Amino acid sequence: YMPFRPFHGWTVPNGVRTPPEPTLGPTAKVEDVKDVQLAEPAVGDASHQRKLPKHFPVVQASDGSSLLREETIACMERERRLPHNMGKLYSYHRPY
Amino acid sequence: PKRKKNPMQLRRKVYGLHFKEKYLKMEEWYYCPLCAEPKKPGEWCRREDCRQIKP
Amino acid sequence: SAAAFYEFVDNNFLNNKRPPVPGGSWTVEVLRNKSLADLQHIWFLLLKERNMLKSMKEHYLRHQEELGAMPAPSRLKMIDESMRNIKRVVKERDEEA
Amino acid sequence: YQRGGWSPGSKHQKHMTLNPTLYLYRFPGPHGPGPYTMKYWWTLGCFPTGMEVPFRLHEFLSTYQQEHVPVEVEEWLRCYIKDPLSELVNASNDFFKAVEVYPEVESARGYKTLQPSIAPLLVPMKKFEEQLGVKISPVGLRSVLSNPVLKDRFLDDLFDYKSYVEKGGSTPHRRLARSRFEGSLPAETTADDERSLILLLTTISEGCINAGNYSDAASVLADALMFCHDPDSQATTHANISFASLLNADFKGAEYNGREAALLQPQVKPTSTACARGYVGWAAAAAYQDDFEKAEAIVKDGLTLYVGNEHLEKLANKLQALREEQPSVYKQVPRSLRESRSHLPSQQSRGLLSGSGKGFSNEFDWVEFKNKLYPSKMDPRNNEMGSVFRRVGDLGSFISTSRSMER
Amino acid sequence: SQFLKRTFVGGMGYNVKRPYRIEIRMEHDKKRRMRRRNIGCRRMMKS
Amino acid sequence: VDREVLLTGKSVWECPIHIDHTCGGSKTVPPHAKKPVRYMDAGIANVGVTDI
Amino acid sequence: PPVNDYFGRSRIWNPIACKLGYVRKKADEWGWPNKPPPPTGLRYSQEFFPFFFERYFPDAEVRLLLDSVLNNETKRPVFQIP
Amino acid sequence: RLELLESMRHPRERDFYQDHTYHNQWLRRDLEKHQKQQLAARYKYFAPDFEISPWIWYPGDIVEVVSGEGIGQRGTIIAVIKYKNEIVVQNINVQDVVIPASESRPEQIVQREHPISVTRVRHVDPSTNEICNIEMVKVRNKETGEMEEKRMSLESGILMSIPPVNDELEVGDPLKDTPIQDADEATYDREAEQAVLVDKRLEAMEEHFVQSLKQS
Amino acid sequence: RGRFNMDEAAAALQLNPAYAAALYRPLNYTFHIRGQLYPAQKGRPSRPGSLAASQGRMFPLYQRNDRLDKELFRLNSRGLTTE
Ligand SMILES: [Mg+2]
Ligand SMILES: [Zn+2]
Repeated sequence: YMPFRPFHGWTVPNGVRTPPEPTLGPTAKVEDVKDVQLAEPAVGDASHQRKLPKHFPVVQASDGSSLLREETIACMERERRLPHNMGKLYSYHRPY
Repeated sequence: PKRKKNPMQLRRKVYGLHFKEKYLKMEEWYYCPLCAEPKKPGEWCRREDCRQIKP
Repeated sequence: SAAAFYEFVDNNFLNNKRPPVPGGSWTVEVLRNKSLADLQHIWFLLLKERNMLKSMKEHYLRHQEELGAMPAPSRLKMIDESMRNIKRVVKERDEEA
Repeated sequence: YQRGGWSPGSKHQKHMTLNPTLYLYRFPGPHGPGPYTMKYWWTLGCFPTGMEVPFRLHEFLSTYQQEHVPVEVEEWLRCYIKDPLSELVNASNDFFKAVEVYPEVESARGYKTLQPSIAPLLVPMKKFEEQLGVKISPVGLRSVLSNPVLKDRFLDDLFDYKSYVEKGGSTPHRRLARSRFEGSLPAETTADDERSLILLLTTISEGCINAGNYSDAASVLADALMFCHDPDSQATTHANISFASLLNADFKGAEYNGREAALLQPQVKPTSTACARGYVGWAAAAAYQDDFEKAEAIVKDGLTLYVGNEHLEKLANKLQALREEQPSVYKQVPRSLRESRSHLPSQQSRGLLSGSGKGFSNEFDWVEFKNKLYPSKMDPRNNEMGSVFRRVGDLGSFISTSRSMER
Repeated sequence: SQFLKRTFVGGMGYNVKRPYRIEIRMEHDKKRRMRRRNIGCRRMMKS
Repeated sequence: VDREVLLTGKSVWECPIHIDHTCGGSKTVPPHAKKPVRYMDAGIANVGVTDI
Repeated sequence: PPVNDYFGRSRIWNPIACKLGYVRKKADEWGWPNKPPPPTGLRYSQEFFPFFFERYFPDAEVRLLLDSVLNNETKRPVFQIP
Repeated sequence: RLELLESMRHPRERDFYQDHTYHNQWLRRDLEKHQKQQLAARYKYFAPDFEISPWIWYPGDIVEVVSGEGIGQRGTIIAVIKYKNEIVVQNINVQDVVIPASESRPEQIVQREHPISVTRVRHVDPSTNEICNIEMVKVRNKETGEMEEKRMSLESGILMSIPPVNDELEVGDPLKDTPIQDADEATYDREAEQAVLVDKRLEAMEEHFVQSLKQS
Repeated sequence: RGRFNMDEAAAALQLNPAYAAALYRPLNYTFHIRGQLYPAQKGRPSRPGSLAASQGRMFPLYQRNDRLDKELFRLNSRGLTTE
């Protein structure tokens, strides 16, 4: 089993397993379902106005509570100082 | 009281012999019969052959 | 003893093996059903694991030329998320009390 | 005060009371970063003023992001390499077509016509070389294509090699695979494809010699020697390598290959003259190293073995012509003067290319010490006047020298 | 350069203050080694 | 991640790095902040036109 | 600007305290201003949530330097302490 | 070419500040204008709200290229780079991926479909086999209470559901993963644990109130 | 063959071989005394293609000895305390 998609032109040998090809699932008509609603239909409404500017970072829980706002901010600052996914740094000024 | 010099005043130095002998001139050379390298007569190599029989 | 220092170091790094990425982390929906004693127990577990992971990351940063990037870096993020979820649960209970 | 521009990059006189600037030692000019600042960019890591932010994103993208490959992908990358036999067949077909479509040079009267450049041939020959493990000289290829008979020989040999490889496979690949399998867990004769390959490589080397590139000729003969496993072919290749090394002034290798071709005498066919040519090359290498008695002994043994082959006879006559004059001048060649005089133009060209010049490339400009360049002062092999090693002192350990005035 | 030196090609004059500033700087370097300071070049920018 | 995705063929749905569009300026705004509600703005966007 | 842009070896901590520090501290301690402040006794006792959590769920990042105890029998290891 | 440059240069000419620098190089300062422009031109998804909303392109949809190279060609979405607003379509925009040579592996060249821009691609109606305008709609499942978002074509009215995304090829180590039957153990008694906490809080508050009464 | 050795002389004179060797080098290399240092001999971080440079690795003998510094130059409080 090869965990990645084969490149263009490769021929997988027998026995080698390949991740499945993407395909659309089942398909139904619109007149068969009875409750159909458009997403974000109301444009003239006034309740959808942002309470924070569009360039503010989202520091909040999934439910909306701010119990760990400062902890999330500290985690983001620590990740900016040194991310865990940081690969091999190329600059001539390395920490060690 | 000096003023800017035109390109023709600059090239007058080339007409002289002091400019040509310093820049535009070649070397008379030959191949060292021992080292097979280009060589000018009068100067030699650091080599026990080229120091005894200096070609 | 040396057994207390062997837990600061990853065993897979000592055996020159690939450290696998764990399954997940302690979510709030699961931590809500734990008592305070079990919460602080798993908190100290996460603390020891985080100490080991920080030691590994420091070692790789010290030797970044010889050793490449630290393998499986998502463990630090998982530990941080688990500790934050524990703190969330403890804060909720403290506010109720 | 302020007889020019106001920016620090301007070129005229300024003053501090009117145009105060911070200390900027060396910074790039208005056009681009010059080499005087790129030196710092590569050694110190930043420009020598410290005000410039090191922005190496482009070289990071060029090196690290490119050379990064995930392990799970590189585990399977090696499992999809092209088939070596099919690659060799395709490369041989393309190279043969590109050589066949090469136009015939028209011979003009009164002047030498310029040969058509090998533009569409460098890539097919590159694939052929990288698939067969043997490098071909482009000068030799051009000369073989210019020569009408050598071009026909090369075409015939390449066609034979193509047919043999397409009908039976690659015998060198089979040999390497069988050797690797035997090492994991004998030697056959030179096959037809290997014979055609060494034949075309010998043709390429002959064309390269006709051109005048003895180093490349000897290199082609050397990498062709690795494909012959027959005593006759090995003796012929050794004689050819000896001649090429004689022309290239490689006396050691010439002597070695000559004596190898001579040693291949008992197991060779009696019709071959490769052993005679090896004796000739050995004696010629001796004479070039100025061992006249050694060359005479070698050519005498060669004559006694082969009773007077024409090449051996001519070489013996030349050695006798030199011997009829050497005692008339010095009774021998001095020991401290052997292999000292240049005789060939190949070593003259080599000295022109890699000699010590007036001012640079000498022992006074820069010295090499373990793949690093040093000034003339820091020369670990020399403690002449002006070197830093004359200022070491006793290092507070013990009085090493009896010198009173210095050290 | 024999013809040039004969025909005076180049500045017939020369610097005069250097044969004394050189020994002054050497004495200063001695003083710096005494005071345990690193030796610096006399002319870093006046060159 | 660009290189690894190019080599593997997988899909990415969230950014691999958290981007602070304020460059640390949102930490200067107090935590209880929220924009006011503006009535009768000067904009044709709330009409929902789809052909001009 | 009051922000310190120097990240060298002589970086100085700013003794001057601002309003935002107090605001963030209150909001992190007792959810200011959405929650009423706890009484002074709870705020100054060991049962206040910050001190309670710092005691029962300690957060100290003590990591071992491997270059001291890796393939060498040493009597004095080295740790990186907060 | 650094060694060649330094060899062609003369030994008399000296260059200073080789290991140190007059100005402190640890004060943060902005780049050059062209470098900032390079950054802005390369990393455009760093801008706020760069991701297209609503997202309609999911792997498995048949889409045609409407502009650029390979125009009028159909394909199937293989991958989705959602934050860059890019699509990887099948056998479309195939380019050679040069892999550098390592110590034990030679340099290889492989082909791979490169990410294409989302704006220059349009879906294909599965019933009509033609370009259609697709909009996001919300429908409640007949057997599931949740209301999921599907993609309806405005031309024919065909509902196209969104496929899930999950990869279980990687698994955790049993030495550091607690099992689910041990993690989901409900061992929290709210009535017993809240009592001691309330008692401690109340004791502290009463103690401080008594001290205030004392000083008053 | 019996050349002068600093360690042998210090063992003969009972003069603390470390201190004896420090007697023949600048004081700022072995003690906490004001002395200037070249920027090249100070360590530099690692670069792509080269390991890190450490001053302690490139000059192990030119390291300050805190023990000798305290026992020779710094004053002890045990002789000063008077309770
Ligand atoms: Mg300074
Ligand atoms: Zn010579």
